[PDB]
Amino acid sequence: GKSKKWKEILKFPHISQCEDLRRTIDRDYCSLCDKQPIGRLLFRQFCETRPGLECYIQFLDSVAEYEVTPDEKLGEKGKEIMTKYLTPKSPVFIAQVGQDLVSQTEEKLLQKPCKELFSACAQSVHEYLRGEPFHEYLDSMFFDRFLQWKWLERQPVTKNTFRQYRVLGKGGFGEVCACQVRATGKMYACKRLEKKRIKKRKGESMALNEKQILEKVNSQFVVNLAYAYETKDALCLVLTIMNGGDLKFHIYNMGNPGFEEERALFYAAEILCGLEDLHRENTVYRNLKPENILLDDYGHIRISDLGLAVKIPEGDLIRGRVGTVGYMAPEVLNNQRYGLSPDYWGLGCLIYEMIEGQSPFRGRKEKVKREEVDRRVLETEEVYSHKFSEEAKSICKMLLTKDAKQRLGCQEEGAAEVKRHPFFRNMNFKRLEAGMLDPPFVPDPRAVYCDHTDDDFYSKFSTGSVSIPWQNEMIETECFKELNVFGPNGTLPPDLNRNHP
Ligand SMILES: *[C@@](O)(C(=O)Nc1c(C)[nH]c(/C=C2\C(=O)Nc3ccc(C(=O)N[C@H](C)c4ccc(F)cc4)cc32)c1C)c1ccco1
Repeated sequence: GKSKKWKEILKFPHISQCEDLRRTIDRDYCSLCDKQPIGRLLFRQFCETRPGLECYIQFLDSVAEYEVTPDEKLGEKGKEIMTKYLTPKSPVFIAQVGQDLVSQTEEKLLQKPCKELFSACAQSVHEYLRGEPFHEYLDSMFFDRFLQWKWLERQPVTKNTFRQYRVLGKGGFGEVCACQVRATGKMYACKRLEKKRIKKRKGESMALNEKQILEKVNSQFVVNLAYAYETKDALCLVLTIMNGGDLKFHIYNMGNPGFEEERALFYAAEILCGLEDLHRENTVYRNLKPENILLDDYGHIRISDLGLAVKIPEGDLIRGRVGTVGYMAPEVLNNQRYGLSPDYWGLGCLIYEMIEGQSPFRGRKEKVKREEVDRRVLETEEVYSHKFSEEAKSICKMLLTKDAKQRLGCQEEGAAEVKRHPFFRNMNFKRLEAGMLDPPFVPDPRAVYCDHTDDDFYSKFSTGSVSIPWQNEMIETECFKELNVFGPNGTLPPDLNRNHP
């Protein structure tokens, strides 16, 4: 459902327009060839024009398949890669990986296999592409093409760039709608923050902090910010759309109430990965509760309401009694200086609630005052039933340790300590992070499961399109596949030839 004249909207600019971009973009290999989706594709396309370089791209592709390969099949795939890319007489043999490392990689296969067998070589390969090959791509027409894509990326976003549909959810500062990008057809969830209520509450720094944390996070298990633009009477945040409902609805309206342990494991595993991605930016969530975990069309989850998120300065703690009653960690209730520990408390609350069908400190059929709930969170130890395996009791007990100093995942090791807990003993995370594990529930598509002083503030909020999400949108909608064309027989097209604009 793209616009009638979308090819004119996303029409490449002439290379002569991107000179100011050429001189300002940092020439970082990892950014221009890996992180940025369109740059990564263009560089790979460049290597596919040089017989010498192509064999290296295929090798890395096979290593990625090796990491997610099942354990019983690790040995099988490990040999295919060796006798194809690493034998000296191959049509796809890679020479920049030292013959010393080729003999070292072979011995490890004579021993038992591990998912990180080719990590030594893979890094040796990237080191080669970091140099000469990367610097030729920079003086190639594929980097010029990349500059054109960046030029489109930086274009101004307005109300006309989108097409609003329905009011999905509602909240405090405003509402949440469903926007579509006219040129691409991609659907989003336009959260509308009324300018009026922000100016009065004076939550300028509160709305900006949410936008800044969302644009800086790049995770498969957290809502991603795609556009941040300004309209009259309201600001907007274009985020990932989630049509599968929230976890609260699935625990109580679709549940026993509750899930099987194995089903809760999948959701807990994906939530743990989301929190790990937030903690990489030293950002704490503090709002972990079932209604904030949303499901998508495929059945995977994402963390949604980042309105209470804060970026902790490294080496510094924060103070703040915030959150929802019954989902506040003891250090939060007591209003102490805490770090990221409130999130591991919340994870324990969710695993328990998913498995048991009720909060660990308030029964589903129980009516108690907010003060009694809080006393339990600070003084009473939770109990477990026969729905919990011993491993499940363990992780829940550790994550619900009232002393944040002894709570799981609150050490210097971080989320890694929680991933090796026996509760995830059968969870291959590498495959989960690769989206290769089928969710336990797939929602049906047709289903429904529910003043010049204020100008400086809008300047730093209405930043525009976010780089990585925008490029991914270009790829999913196949706009990149269609427009990324060149001259017949590997020759310069008109838009990339400075001779005849
Ligand atoms: C059903 O009506 C339904 O689930 N609608 C719905 C959809 C499709 N998406 C959402 C909500 C979010 C979403 O998809 N992504 C996202 C990210 C962040 C928030 C959030 O933080 N909301 C808070 C509560 C908020 C704060 C301030 C404010 F002004 C408004 C909201 C929410 C979402 C929803 C609700 C349905 C429709 C089709 C099938 O099922």
